Parts: sequence; C-alpha cells; structure tokens
Amino acid sequence: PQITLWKRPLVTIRIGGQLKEALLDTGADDTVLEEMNLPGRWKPKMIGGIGGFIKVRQYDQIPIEICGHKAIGTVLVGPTPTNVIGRNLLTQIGCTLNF
Amino acid sequence: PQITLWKRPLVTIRIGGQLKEALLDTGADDTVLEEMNLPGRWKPKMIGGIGGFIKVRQYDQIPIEICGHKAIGTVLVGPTPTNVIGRNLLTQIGCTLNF
Ligand SMILES: Cc1c(O)cccc1C(=O)N[C@@H](CSc1ccccc1)[C@H](O)CN1C[C@H]2CCCC[C@H]2C[C@H]1C(=O)NC(C)(C)C
Repeated sequence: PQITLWKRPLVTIRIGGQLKEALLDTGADDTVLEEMNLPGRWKPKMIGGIGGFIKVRQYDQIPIEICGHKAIGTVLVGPTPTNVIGRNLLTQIGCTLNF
Repeated sequence: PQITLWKRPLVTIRIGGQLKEALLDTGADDTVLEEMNLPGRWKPKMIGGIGGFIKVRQYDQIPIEICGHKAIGTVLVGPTPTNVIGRNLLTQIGCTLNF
C-alpha cells in the first residue's frame, strides 16, 4: 500500500499470536516494542535515540506479520514510549520512501 | 526519488542557505535539528524521544529545502545527535511510504 504522512503511519501487526499497533518508522534502525512476553531467550541490550538510552530485551529471529507482509527478525522489547517498526523489518517487507 | 531503507535515509537539506545532512523520519511528528544559532524569536518546547524528553527551541515558518524539494514550517533546535526531518515537513514534499 501507499501511506501518506498527515497522520502517524500506524499499522496493525501480529506477533506471538497477538495483534498490536505499531508505527512504521524510517528513522529507527531497530524495531522496539513495549514491554511484553515473547517466546525464546533474550539478551540484555541498550539502544538510544533523542532523550538518551533505554535498556531492552533482544529477541532474535522473531516472526512478525506487518500489514499482511511477513518478516522474521530482531525485535527489541523495553520501555519504549511506543511500538516502532524499524528499518531492520521495513526492508524485509520492501518498504521505501517516495517523493 | 525512491529511497530504500538498507541504510539510514539521510539526505541533504538547506536551511539558512546552508547545507546539512538530515534523516527522513516517518516516526517523528516534528523536525528536530542539531544545535544551530538561528536568528529570531523562538518558543520553549519539550519533545520526547526513546530515552526521554529534551528541551528545544521552536522556530516557526522557516524555509527548508529537502533533497531539492521546498518546504516551510516549524523547526525545533536542540541537543539531538542527528538532524531529523519529521512528518510536518515530509507531507509538504509529498513523501509517502510504499510496500
Ligand atoms: C524526534 C521525535 C519528535 O519530534 C516527535 C515524536 C517522536 C520523535 C522521535 O524521536 N521518534 C523516534 C521514534 S521513538 C518514538 C517515541 C515517542 C513517540 C513516537 C515514537 C524516531 O522516529 C526514530 N529516532 C530518529 C533519530 C532521533 C535522534 C537520534 C538518532 C535517531 C534515533 C531514532 C530512534 O529513536 N531509534 C530507536 C532504534 C531507539 C527506536
């Protein structure tokens, strides 16, 4: 689909069998979701943006269906202000910026 | 143009006739530029990123050419590690997300 930016580019995702809403974020290198439980082992990591750094749980090779498109990759879980789908997964679904 | 997301979508922007590299960021509601001594009045504002809020100076109706496309709007200046072009300006240059 083609998405304009007059409003936040929010989309529904399926992860761990549960539906969630997330923001398609070209400015984020990684995908970061609010605290939640996910199958498998995770590794402690830290990521930063504006405002500073936060501690997250790194889960690898996690399947996520984004607006009907399949992706399987790294998902960071932590106290992020909101769910963000970063470039690591945006590239998997063939998402590009156009103007 | 079409910009893929294999690497950070950094483009050249012109503000004050000067050139800077900035990130096309669909996840940002606002445009936040690294500290720069812009002239004129401004209003204090707090913007929140992944690691918390930072204080910025809000400048209104500032001309900004993004990768050759002209825009004009609100630009926030503060201690961000990277220049970010948010939806407030991305919409002006007709930028969309596609997949
Ligand atoms: C700058 C800005 C605004 O002016 C208004 C609203 C949000 C933001 C904002 O920082 N949005 C961010 C998403 S994280 C997010 C946080 C809160 C609400 C929605 C999204 C940016 O799109 C992405 N953001 C762009 C950029 C911000 C300056 C530092 C270098 C990158 C860091 C990157 C980022 O945070 N990456 C993570 C991997 C940690 C997620």
